[PDB]
Amino acid sequence: GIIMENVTAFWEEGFGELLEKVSFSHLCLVGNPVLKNINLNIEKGEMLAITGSTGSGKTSLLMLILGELEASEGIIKHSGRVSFCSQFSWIMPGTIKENIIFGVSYDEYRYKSVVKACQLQQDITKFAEQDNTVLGEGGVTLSGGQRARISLARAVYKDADLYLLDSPFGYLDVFTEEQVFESCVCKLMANKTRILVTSKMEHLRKADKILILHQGSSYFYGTFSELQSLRPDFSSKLMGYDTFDQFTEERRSSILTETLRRFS
Ligand SMILES: Nc1ncnc2c1ncn2[C@@H]1O[C@H](COP(=O)(O)OP(=O)(O)OP(=O)(O)O)[C@@H](O)[C@H]1O
Ligand SMILES: [Mg+2]
Repeated sequence: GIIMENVTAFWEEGFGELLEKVSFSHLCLVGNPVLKNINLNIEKGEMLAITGSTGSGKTSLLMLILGELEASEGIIKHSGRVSFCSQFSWIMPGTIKENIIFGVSYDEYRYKSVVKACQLQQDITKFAEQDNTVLGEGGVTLSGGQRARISLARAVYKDADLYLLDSPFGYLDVFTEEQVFESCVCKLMANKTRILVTSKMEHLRKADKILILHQGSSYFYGTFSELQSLRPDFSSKLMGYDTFDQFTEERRSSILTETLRRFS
C-alpha cells in the first residue's frame, strides 16, 4: 500500500534539473514548497487518479514516492519494487521486444498479455518484422502514441508492488487510449497498487481515490462521489462537457486549470 500523512517538500537545489531531464535556484534560495500538506491512503490493489492544473506538482509528487525529492515534513509509507513510467517515453536501441523486457527475465505468457492489453498488436502487425523490428535510439519515426504504449508496456511488464504511470494518455489516437486504459490499467492491472496522472474525466470515475493538485496544494482528495458533493462547482463545469476526454491533452489541461482557478 501507500500512505502519505501530512507531507511537504521544498525546492532542493538540483531537483528542477531532474524535472527538465524527466529560475530554479531562486525557488531554492527563497525556500518555497513544491508540494504542501499532501495527504493520501491507497490500499494494496487500489488505483489513485492524480489530476490538477498544469504545473501543480503532479510529477513532483511522483518524484517524492520514487525518493528523488526529500519530504521535509510528513511521513511517506510504502514498500517494495516500484515501476515508474515517465511522461517522456524513452526508447533504447534494440528491438520493440528488447525495449519492453529491458533487463528483465523473458516470460512468454506475461509478455504476450502486456503486449496485448497495451494495444501493441495493432502496431507490430504493421511491420514486416513484427515485434522484432529494430528501433533507432529515441524511437523517432514512430508516433507519439506508439512510443507511449511501448514505454507503458515496458513499465507494466516490470514486476513490482507500486506502479507510477505519469500521463501516458495524452496523444491524438484517443480511442486506442480508451482501449488501453480499460484493458491494461483497469483489467490486467486490477490487483496492483497503481497511481495514474491524467487529465481525462473517465479515469477519475473508475478510480478508487482521487487527488487534484493546484498551485502546489491538495485541492481535493477522496472518492469520485465525494468530488461531486464537496466540490460541486468544479464537478458541474467539467462533467457537463460533451466529450471532454477527446479534447486534446492541451485543451483538457487548459480547462482543468481555468476551472481550478475559478473555484479555489
Ligand atoms: N521544464 C521546466 N522549466 C521551468 N519550471 C518547471 C519545469 N518543469 C517543472 N517546473 C516548475 O516546477 C513546478 C512544477 O511541476 P510538476 O513538474 O510538479 O508539474 P505537473 O504538476 O507535473 O505539471 P505539468 O503539466 O507541467 O507536467 C511548477 O510550479 C513549475 O514552475
Ligand atoms: Mg506531469
